[PDB]
Amino acid sequence: GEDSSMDDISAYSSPGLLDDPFSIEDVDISLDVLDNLAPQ
Amino acid sequence: HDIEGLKQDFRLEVGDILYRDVVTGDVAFFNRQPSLERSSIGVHRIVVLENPKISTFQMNVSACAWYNADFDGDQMNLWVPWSVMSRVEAELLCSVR
Amino acid sequence: IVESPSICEGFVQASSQTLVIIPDNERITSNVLTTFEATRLVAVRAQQLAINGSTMLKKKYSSPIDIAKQELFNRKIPLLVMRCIKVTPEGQKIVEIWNPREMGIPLLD
Amino acid sequence: PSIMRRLPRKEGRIRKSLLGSQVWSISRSTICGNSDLHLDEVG
Ligand SMILES: [Mg+2]
Repeated sequence: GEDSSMDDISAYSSPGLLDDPFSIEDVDISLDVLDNLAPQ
Repeated sequence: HDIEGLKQDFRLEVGDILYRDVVTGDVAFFNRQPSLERSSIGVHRIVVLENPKISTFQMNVSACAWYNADFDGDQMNLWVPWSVMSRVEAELLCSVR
Repeated sequence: IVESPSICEGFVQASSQTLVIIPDNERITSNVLTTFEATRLVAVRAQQLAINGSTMLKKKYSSPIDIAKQELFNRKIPLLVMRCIKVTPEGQKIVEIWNPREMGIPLLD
Repeated sequence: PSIMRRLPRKEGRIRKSLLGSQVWSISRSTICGNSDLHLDEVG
């Protein structure tokens, strides 16, 4: 009960945590010309 | 054949294909992304800017309504048709008129 | 009993078809070229002129596109428009043959 | 890496290589205003 060699690696981080509404996934626009989407 | 490594011919042979520079009056497809309407790709008559310090695609402000474009930093594609078949159809079908 | 596959079934090559041309008086399609058909005619003629260059146009132009346009406008273009109406299961391919020398050209010049 | 992973997403085979295309003989630049050009003309 005093051992740390085999502790869970993912448990050292903060414990705990279908379409993304803000992701342009079905919009076919080049990533280098994204300024056309600026609100202006 | 290159043009710099070939300078011994007085003229050209019939049937050859010449890849010439783009001149004023040529038609070109002119596009802005995203292409939502079918007027987002239109055919414009090219006016070649002889000033070597100009690097932008200049167009009339009244033509922005086709592409939903403005001059806050937008970038637009442009490809000049070279095939005869595609050059005919640009003038007759895809013209911005 | 539905038995093992035979050679009668399993053919990949589709059977050949017979071109059934609708008679002129029984045609239903319009007597006016669409912009798509006129553009295709002009493009095909321009490319063929770029290949061959043999034309009967009396005037002289320095571009295949202009020569093709004037040939279409002067009704001297050696092409026909075949409008595929229906492909029948028995094998027939009913089409419509239209002459662009006697149809209205929608283009402008 | 798998054969079927190449298909699905936006960067997949269908949406990037078939429905879309990388082409030659094309140019891109910032657009600009020019009141001396016709509406059917581009500088
Ligand atoms: Mg903008």
